[PDB]
Amino acid sequence: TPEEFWELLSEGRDAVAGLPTDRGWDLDSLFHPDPTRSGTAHQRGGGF
Amino acid sequence: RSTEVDEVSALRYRIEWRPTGAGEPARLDGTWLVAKYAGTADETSTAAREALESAGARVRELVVDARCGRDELAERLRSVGEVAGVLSLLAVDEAEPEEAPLALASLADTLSLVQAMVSAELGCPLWTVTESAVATGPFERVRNAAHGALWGVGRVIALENPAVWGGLVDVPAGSVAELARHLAAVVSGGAGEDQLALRADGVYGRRWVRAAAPATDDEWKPTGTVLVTGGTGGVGGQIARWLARRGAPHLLLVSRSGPDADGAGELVAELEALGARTTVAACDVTDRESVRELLGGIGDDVPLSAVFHAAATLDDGTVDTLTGERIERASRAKVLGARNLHELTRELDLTAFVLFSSFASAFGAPGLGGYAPGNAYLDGLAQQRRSDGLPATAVAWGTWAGSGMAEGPVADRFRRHGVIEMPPETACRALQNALDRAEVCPIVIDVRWDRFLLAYTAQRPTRLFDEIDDARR
Repeated sequence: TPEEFWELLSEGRDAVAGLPTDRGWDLDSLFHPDPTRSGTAHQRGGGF
Repeated sequence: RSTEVDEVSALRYRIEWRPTGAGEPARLDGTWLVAKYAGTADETSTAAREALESAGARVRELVVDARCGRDELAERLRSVGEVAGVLSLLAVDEAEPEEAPLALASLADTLSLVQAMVSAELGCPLWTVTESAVATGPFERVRNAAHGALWGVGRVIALENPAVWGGLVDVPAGSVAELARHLAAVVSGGAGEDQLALRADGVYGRRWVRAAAPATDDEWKPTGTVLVTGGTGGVGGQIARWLARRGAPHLLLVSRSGPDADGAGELVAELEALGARTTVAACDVTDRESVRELLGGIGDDVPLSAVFHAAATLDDGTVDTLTGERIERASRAKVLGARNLHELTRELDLTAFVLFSSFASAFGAPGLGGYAPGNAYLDGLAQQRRSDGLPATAVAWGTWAGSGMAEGPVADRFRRHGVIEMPPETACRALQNALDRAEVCPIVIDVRWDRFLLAYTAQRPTRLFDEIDDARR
């Protein structure tokens, strides 16, 4: 609700935790620490 | 485009976390206890006492000396009264011990408390709290690996005395306000969840999933030598023939004493007939100087990749008083060997630590309690090594048809229900697929769930095997 949005803005808090584990993602081969391999993301986090 | 991977895809499983709800936290009644150590000095204890007193509970504080004893703690416990909850805050501010990776006071001290408490037959469900040792995903820094050992034995404890050992939590270090959010819900939870993975958002109870195999057109070449723990004794032996089928030029599988007791003339001659210029570690891996000399004694020639953690040593430990020192003595080969390889291979060129382990680490094994801490330490090491190169690996390799210490009473006990023996060539094929994909949790085992659920349930309910379609019916 917008009230919670304003409360978060006033208190100065971020809403970034990690990745979702419900939508059946592989989550595992998504980042081979070499950037240029196929199927390798770069974000170890986000807001979902 | 393929139809013969069935058996390879049959023995493919994985561990992961899934967000769940909560029970019905109404009111805790009793004389709840807390005991970290003699040091105490933790504001988390104050927050826990505040929450427990808010939830109608009498809070009492106890102090314990590092390896204080085995029975005096029971003597003071029996003089207090009846309790139904203990907060073991002893895992705070002690991330990883010194040079000895298993000489942690928390582990052995907790075993002493549980032994004294069953001796006193008090009946309270133990509730332990650890720091960040379990990762909700591969995108996290596992702060240390020793704490995971607490989990490895812990599940087995749940089988030994189901009336106690309520469960564990995660509660990442710093910003302890999470322990002031629910706390009472977790301990006083009617859902019976025990593998709690508390984090910044809700709860993340542990679950077991199938590992579907998306086969890809890639290739891993074992050029030169390969790192596999165990050398030629047992598990390594057949493994040594696998690369013989592959045709690797060299090998340096690490063994306890090499030609002294491993390999022998028949295997040596057969391997040299198949593939020449192959070696096995003749020196003990526990000594750092021995590993340095072995690495300096090589002819350089060829690097490798895909570090492996199959198995190194088998040293009993079914059920006993279970002191902490004997576990370290048993694991002193394998854990310090892995530590030495990790220390000495950082500056070389490889990919990552593609771990293997025994199947006893996955879930609670009543007869292999002492085997779990080494596998848990290996898992923590692999998760830490993920930081550079290639992702981690959590293989939980089972039992061989032709070898393995767990072939007597162990295989007799779980061969009548669930698990059976497994051929070696299937293991080679599954391992080739695993290295082709390089997953982080390739549990490799075959089990018959129809009797396995009945055997595992017995008297303790569990919400673990709820993601297997066959387990539902």
